[PDB]
Amino acid sequence: SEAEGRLREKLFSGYDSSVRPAREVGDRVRVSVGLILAQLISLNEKDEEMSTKVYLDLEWTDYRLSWDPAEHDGIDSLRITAESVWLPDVVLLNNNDGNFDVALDISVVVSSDGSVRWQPPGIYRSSCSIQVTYFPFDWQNCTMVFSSYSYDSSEVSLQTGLGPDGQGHQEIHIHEGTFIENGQWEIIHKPSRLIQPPGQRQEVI
Amino acid sequence: SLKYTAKEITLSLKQDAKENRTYPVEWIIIDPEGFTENGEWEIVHRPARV
Amino acid sequence: DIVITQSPSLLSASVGDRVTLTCKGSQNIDNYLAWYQQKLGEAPKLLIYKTNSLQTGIPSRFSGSGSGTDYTLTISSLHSEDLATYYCYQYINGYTFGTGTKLELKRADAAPTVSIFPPSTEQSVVCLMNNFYPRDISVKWKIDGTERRDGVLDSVTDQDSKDSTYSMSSTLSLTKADYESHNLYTCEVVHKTSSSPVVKSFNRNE
Amino acid sequence: KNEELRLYHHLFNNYDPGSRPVREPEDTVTISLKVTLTNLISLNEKEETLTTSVWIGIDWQDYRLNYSKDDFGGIETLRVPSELVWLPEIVLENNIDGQFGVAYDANVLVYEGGSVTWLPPAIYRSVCAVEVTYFPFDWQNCSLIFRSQTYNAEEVEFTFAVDNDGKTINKIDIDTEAYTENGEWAIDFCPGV
Amino acid sequence: EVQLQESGPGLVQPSETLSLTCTVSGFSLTSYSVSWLRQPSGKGPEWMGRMWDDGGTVYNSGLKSRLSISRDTSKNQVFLKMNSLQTDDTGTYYCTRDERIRAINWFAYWGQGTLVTVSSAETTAPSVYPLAPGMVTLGCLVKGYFPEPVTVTWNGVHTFPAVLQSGLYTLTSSVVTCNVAHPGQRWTRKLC
Amino acid sequence: SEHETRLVAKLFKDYSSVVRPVEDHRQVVEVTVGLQLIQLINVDEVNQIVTTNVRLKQQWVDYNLKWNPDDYGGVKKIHIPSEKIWRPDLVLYNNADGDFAIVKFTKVLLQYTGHITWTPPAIFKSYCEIIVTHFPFDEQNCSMKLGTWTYDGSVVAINPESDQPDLSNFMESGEWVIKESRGWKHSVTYSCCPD
Amino acid sequence: SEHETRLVAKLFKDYSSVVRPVEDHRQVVEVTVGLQLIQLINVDEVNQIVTTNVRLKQQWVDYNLKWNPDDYGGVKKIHIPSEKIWRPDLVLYNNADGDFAIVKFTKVLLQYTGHITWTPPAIFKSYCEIIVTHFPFDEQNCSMKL
Amino acid sequence: IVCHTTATSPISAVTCPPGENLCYRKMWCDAFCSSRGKVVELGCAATCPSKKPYEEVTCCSTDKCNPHPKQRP
Ligand SMILES: *[C@@H]1O[C@H](CO)[C@@H](O[C@@H]2O[C@H](CO)[C@@H](O[C@@H]3O[C@H](CO[C@H]4O[C@H](CO[C@H]5O[C@H](CO)[C@@H](O)[C@H](O)[C@@H]5O)[C@@H](O)[C@H](O[C@H]5O[C@H](CO)[C@@H](O)[C@H](O)[C@@H]5O)[C@@H]4O)[C@@H](O)[C@H](O[C@H]4O[C@H](CO)[C@@H](O)[C@H](O)[C@@H]4O)[C@@H]3O)[C@H](O)[C@H]2NC(C)=O)[C@H](O)[C@H]1NC(C)=O
Ligand SMILES: *[C@@H]1O[C@H](CO)[C@@H](O[C@@H]2O[C@H](CO)[C@@H](O[C@@H]3O[C@H](CO)[C@@H](O)[C@H](O)[C@@H]3O)[C@H](O)[C@H]2NC(C)=O)[C@H](O)[C@H]1NC(C)=O
Ligand SMILES: *[C@@H]1O[C@H](CO)[C@@H](O[C@@H]2O[C@H](CO)[C@@H](O)[C@H](O)[C@H]2NC(C)=O)[C@H](O)[C@H]1NC(C)=O
Repeated sequence: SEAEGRLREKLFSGYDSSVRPAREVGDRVRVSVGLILAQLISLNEKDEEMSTKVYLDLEWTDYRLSWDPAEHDGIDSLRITAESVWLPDVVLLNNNDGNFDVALDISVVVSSDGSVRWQPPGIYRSSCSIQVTYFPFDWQNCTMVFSSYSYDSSEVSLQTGLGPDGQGHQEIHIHEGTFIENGQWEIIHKPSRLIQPPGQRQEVI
Repeated sequence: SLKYTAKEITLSLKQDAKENRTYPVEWIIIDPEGFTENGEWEIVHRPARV
Repeated sequence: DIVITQSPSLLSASVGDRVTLTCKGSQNIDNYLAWYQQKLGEAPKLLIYKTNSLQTGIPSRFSGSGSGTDYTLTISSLHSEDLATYYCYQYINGYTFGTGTKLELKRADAAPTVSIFPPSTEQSVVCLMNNFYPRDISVKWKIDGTERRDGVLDSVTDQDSKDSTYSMSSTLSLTKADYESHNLYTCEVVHKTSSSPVVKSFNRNE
Repeated sequence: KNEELRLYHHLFNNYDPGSRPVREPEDTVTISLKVTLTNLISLNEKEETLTTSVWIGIDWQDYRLNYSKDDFGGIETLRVPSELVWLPEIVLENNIDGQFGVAYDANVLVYEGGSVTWLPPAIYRSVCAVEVTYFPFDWQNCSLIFRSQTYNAEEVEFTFAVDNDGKTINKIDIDTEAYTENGEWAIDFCPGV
Repeated sequence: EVQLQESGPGLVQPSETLSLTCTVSGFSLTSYSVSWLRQPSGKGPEWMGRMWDDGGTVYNSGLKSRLSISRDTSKNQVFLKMNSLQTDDTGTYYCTRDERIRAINWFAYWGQGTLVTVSSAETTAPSVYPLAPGMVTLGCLVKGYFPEPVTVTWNGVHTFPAVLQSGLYTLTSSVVTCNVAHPGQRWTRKLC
Repeated sequence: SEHETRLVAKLFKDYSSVVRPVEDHRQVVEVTVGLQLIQLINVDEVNQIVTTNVRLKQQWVDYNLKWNPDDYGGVKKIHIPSEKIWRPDLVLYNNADGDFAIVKFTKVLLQYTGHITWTPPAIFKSYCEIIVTHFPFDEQNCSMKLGTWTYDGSVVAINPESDQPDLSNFMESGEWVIKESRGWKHSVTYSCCPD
Repeated sequence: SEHETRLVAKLFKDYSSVVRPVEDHRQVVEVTVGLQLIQLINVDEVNQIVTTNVRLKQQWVDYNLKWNPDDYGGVKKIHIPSEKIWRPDLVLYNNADGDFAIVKFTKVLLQYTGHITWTPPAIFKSYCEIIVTHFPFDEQNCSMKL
Repeated sequence: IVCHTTATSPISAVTCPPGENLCYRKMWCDAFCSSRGKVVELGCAATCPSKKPYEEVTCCSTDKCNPHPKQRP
């Protein structure tokens, strides 16, 4: 695949993965955050900890990673190992075990317009305050708080990922015929909300 | 594969051959001699599907 | 950005004198201040950077010191060739330059050879003073007993390469036809060697 | 300019951490070893594991790292990442969990005259067989065995550190003013050999 | 060895484009940044922009919309292209070689600088008139000429800088007949 | 981000993370340290271990990491991998069985003045004496001793950011109430060395 | 010290860890393997897993790592990181849930003859066919296949 | 009386507050006695300070009788 190699060498000539892709010095990188729940592994009331297996769904644009497909043999998209592009440092803020990053850095998909999409898998153990009062007939309200650890709201702007129709489907996506159904817990509501700041950073919960 | 999708990689079951005829290996391979059977579970079926 | 103020605007000194030049910012400059020398009509040359580091090939006669908000350039023994304009500038928060301090050769004072010239029939009226020292001087004029005139302007000479004296000239909107605006006029100038103003005047006839 | 940068370049521009600080191959590197016990975390009799937090004081001479403070503006010590200098590779031989090495790669201190000092902290889960014959009124003779993983007795040689009073500290050292006894075990003796 | 020659059009029409060129000798543009300075008429110098060794550029934020900087490493030339010129842009423009430690840059060597002036006035020869008398001395006055330089001679001579009256130059001289020459001759004499 | 790429390239082209970021070796690096307590994970009375989710804000000035904002389009701050810069080696002196030092090398906020702000996360398993005589009505005074492991006070100076830990982000514990907290700086001297 | 640095530089300047350390590819690398048992850590009867601490001594000759001792001041042996040299990829075939191969890459001892001795430590969780009939007077014949 | 104190950095001689006269020096070992020697504490008190079982305390009324071990009185 010679033309793909030549395009890939062109894109990363002088590319710095530690630098966010603001074009002007004041520009903000808008990052859409979505979540796909693969398996609710467990909820532990003694440790006030919920374990989930999820796929993140992060999408942004990097102007440095754009090209004309007609000049590069019609290559309309490129798959690139995530360690070699700039990635937003979106982490689980309310994790309980001290693990912030995703479980596996899979390759990102880069569109010819510079749109980057990343869907890394994750094993997460978010803390969750247990409503003990009605146990074991209780219902629980557990939050996963995703935000950029370092970048301010003036550098990275988080947004809830839209639905396939482009509607504001602010929900945890569940593959209805693929989700591994938990035997003890029934999922009732699964919304998401962008939280505005009161060093200010946004959160997607 | 998470790094490559069905457009990039095509998964298929291993083909073997016997009597010059090929066949797909549609089952989990187990050693009939060296597989130490588990203490509590007997494997009744072991299919494979793409 | 850091505003840079530089003083004294003019320094008069003789060959072999120790002299010091001062530069002061509006903010902390963290010793990131530099000095360069420019003679008239030629490329400037950098003397000092980082407030202490002497530029290669510059003689150790030049020295720099200072910290924080205030900085100084000091010359151990002013040579004849060092008479030039000096500029400080800082380079950590934008680039901003001082107004520049001109270094001039010391001399004895000299009175201005003040004279006046009414507008000839070919014309404008002009007033002048010659070979005065120091260059700092004041001058004034009046016509028909009324001070100043429309279009007043002035033009002063560079320093004399030999005499180190200075000269000046001034003019007003008084053409040969416009000369009828007054019956007579006068001009005068003052300097260190003439406390009373030296003056010259013309009547209705030159 | 920072004199530490000149000193670092003077020492390490021509250096090989892979080889011992010996002029001839038959020379032994003398190691001064001292172990300071901060707390005895637990002794688990079911697993026969003793968990302790110790600091390993290791001193040796490296002639290649020799310098004089008078030539470098009076620098008496330099801090260097331990990965840059040669190390004797001291490990706990009788660990049970497979963690032979120290828990934190602290910087080495390179003193003038070529003396190198290293003081990494470590958490060690050493094996300790339990004498159950008089439980619960028993005492246990746990042991910590330190050796170089790489070099034999003719390449690296251990000696005990010498106290400031001039006495060899042939024992585990304890900060009596800051150590706190464990909630289940008290320490009676801690000789070293 | 290290030297820089500034060059370009000394006179430019308003709203035209200035096209100064800096020529480099004694060093390679690929290893030293080059920067442009201007000193307006009656002002302290200001920084305009930099041509980096890596071939990028940076500009004064107040002039970002107006300036363009480019180079030819083959020619050892650096170019400054500027549009929307106005009378405030009149001054001396210097190109300088920079020097750096880490990320901090400062100007190290200057070019001789090119005097750039802009006006709508066309060139004209000076009118002249004698300084009528109010040691013995005589003088000549001149006005209505553009641009400088201008030559004056007599038959201790003192001359004065060209002064703008209304966007057009004027001159006086002192030392009998003065002889005058202007690049784009004349005589004037003193009498009783 | 051509300006920021050029800036990052030119800052670190010949940066040394071994030597201290002082202008003169006789100067002392001054580090402002501030503990933030995010969550009290556990208290173990048997092993005498307290597990806490914390943030260590560390601030110091690096002399070599200054730049002029006008040279780089007005970039006044950048985020850089903290593995590249020199960092203070804060160690939890009374660690029981956790990690002694910081192991989560999050990005550093660097400013054009050279001011570095670093807030890596950590889980501290501090060791403290547990007093059980009043159990279950007991109270426990447990502590976290932080200091530079290999640098001494003549070489690197640490100062508390505020006299109390930042509890503004503290998740409410379902088992313990923090009645009070404080941070004290201590400066011991040993008989070898008054300097 | 300078002699040993020069030696290490000369050896690995153009060394390759991918090819087998033989003069000719039709030769067979003779590896001598010796298991040293340090401790029987655990026997898990319900899972049939035996945990042991062992040293897996391995010895072989690297044809390319010869040197002449008189060229380097009589240096007859050196210690080098095992990650740089070719190594036999011994795997515990009957591993239950431990590491299959060696993961503690200690340094090897390299002699001037090219003889390499490597004794990495490992914890082997070998699967064992536990026989429980005579419990607790049972004898267990647990084995490790390398 | 004037006694050395370790309250200030570096150690300096300070006149005792009114009500206290005796100089004292207390030294005891800690984990860093391997190379750094015993801890040193200097100050002034109205009476010879109390001593822990592992801490040696010295008390003297003379002037400059409590210097640092590496400095002469
Ligand atoms: C739970 O447990 C923890 C520990 O496990 C415990 O924490 C202790 O809390 C108590 C109070 O609650 C603390 O006591 C206070 O300590 C203060 C800190 O003093 C130290 O630091 C001083 C440094 O500041 C000065 O010095 C430097 C250079 O010296 C200079 O640059 C600064 O500008 C500044 O001037 C230092 O002076 C002081 O030195 C004293 O002590 C040492 C002995 O270590 C001795 O050598 C010196 O000569 C000198 O006496 C020391 O290093 C301290 O300021 C504070 O002072 C109060 O009391 C004194 C009377 O002694 C008054 O004069 C003063 O006005 C104050 O009222 C007081 O001593 C203690 O340090 C904590 N210790 C630890 C280890 O954390 C908690 O309390 C427990 N919880 C509960 C609820 O009990
Ligand atoms: C705690 O354990 C250590 C090691 O397990 C004990 O030290 C060891 O004690 C044995 C006693 O048989 C010593 O073996 C014999 O020593 C003598 C003296 O040299 C020798 O002549 C014999 O041939 C034999 O080796 C062994 O050397 C010794 N080891 C060490 C390292 O000291 C220790 O005694 C135990 N503690 C108590 C209080 O018993
Ligand atoms: C280590 O370096 C020091 C410093 O050079 C050596 O000590 C002496 O230093 C002076 C410098 O004034 C030299 O003139 C001497 O030749 C040095 N040697 C001696 C023996 O005095 C020191 O020798 C070096 N070696 C060791 C092992 O410390």
